[PDB]
Amino acid sequence: GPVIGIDLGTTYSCVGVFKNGRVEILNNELGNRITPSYVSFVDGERKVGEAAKLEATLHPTQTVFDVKRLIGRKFDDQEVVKDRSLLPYEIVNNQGKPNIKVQIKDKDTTFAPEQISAMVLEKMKEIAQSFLGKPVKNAVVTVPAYFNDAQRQATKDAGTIAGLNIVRIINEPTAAALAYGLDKKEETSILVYDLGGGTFDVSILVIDNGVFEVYATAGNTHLGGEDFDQRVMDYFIKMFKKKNNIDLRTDKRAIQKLRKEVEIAKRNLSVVHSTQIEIEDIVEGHNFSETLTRAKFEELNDDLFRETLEPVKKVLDDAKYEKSKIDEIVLVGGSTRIPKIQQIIKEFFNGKEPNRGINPDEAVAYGAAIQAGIILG
Ligand SMILES: C/C(=C\CNc1ncnc2c1ncn2[C@@H]1O[C@H](CO)[C@@H](O)[C@H]1O)CO
Repeated sequence: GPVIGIDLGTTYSCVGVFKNGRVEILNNELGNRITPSYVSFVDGERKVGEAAKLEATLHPTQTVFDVKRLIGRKFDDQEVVKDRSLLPYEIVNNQGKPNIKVQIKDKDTTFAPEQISAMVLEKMKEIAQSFLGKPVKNAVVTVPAYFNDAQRQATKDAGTIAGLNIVRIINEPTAAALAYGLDKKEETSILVYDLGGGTFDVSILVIDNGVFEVYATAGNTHLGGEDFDQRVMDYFIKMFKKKNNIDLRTDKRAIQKLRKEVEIAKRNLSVVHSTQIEIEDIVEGHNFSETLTRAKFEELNDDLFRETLEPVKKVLDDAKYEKSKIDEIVLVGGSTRIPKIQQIIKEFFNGKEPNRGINPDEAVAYGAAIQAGIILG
């Protein structure tokens, strides 16, 4: 039958299909090409995607997300210890492995990470089925280049639970390289700079006569666009307290409304120099009305932007490469749309321009759908 392509991201997923020589990245039921990797277990209903993410504000212990950080790992791994301290839903030790515990109609219910990832995959599968008007039983699914066999197998198991045979796992840098059509002839060294909503990954990908190999990987598992929004949140929470004697952190609903407008303002500031952040009655009887400039957006985040170069230096050192050896730079993730990020990368590479796309959050799924096409011939 069909083989679809799915980017199973830390913060979001994305599904493409390959049909009539075209890749189509598909809209979810809300009209969006990326779906938050969230599942909520509230009041006897299970929700997946944006409807689940919206439950996080009032039901933080029931709203599961970032399960990609746990999948195929051990409970005592230092990364999983840090993630348990950050994540609001209960994580329990099941015979050495992290499991997620929530309540369904008050009953304690414990899921493997792959069971929660399966729910995300099932939703992506259903989008493909509605679009193709036929069942889908097969997929290409992406993983991070640094995933080990246990992490890849757990991802395959998520597919099996979702009724998907994962015919091939490909790494996220290879998927991006396919999407951008990087010339497969001869030898090319590529720096894949992938700055998403929650995670930063850098890879040196070598393409040699059609063979893809990731020579080195490095990153920052807690650096992404959400952190840039939080720097802005922190600044306007201080300001609103100074002006109004209201600490917005005292009202969870106010924080949720602020985060949504700050994310919009941040995106506007990739295009314009100044934008208004407006929320009527952010609490009852008090409007939020602020201007944010690109300059202040950059000042609030400059240290985090510059931090992204530390993994770039590490992979060049791991690969024993000089900057000159990189032939092209491919940007992945919505956060690479920030002008200052591009300028910092361009400048580090002693002036060389980074290659980039137009829909960098869809490039991985697009390449997974190409891989699906390559496998069908
Ligand atoms: C219109 C245009 C640029 C404006 N867009 C963006 N500017 C900055 N960050 C962005 C943008 N798009 C997605 N992200 C983040 O990417 C992460 C992964 O979803 C999330 O943190 C998003 O906030 C120029 O084409």
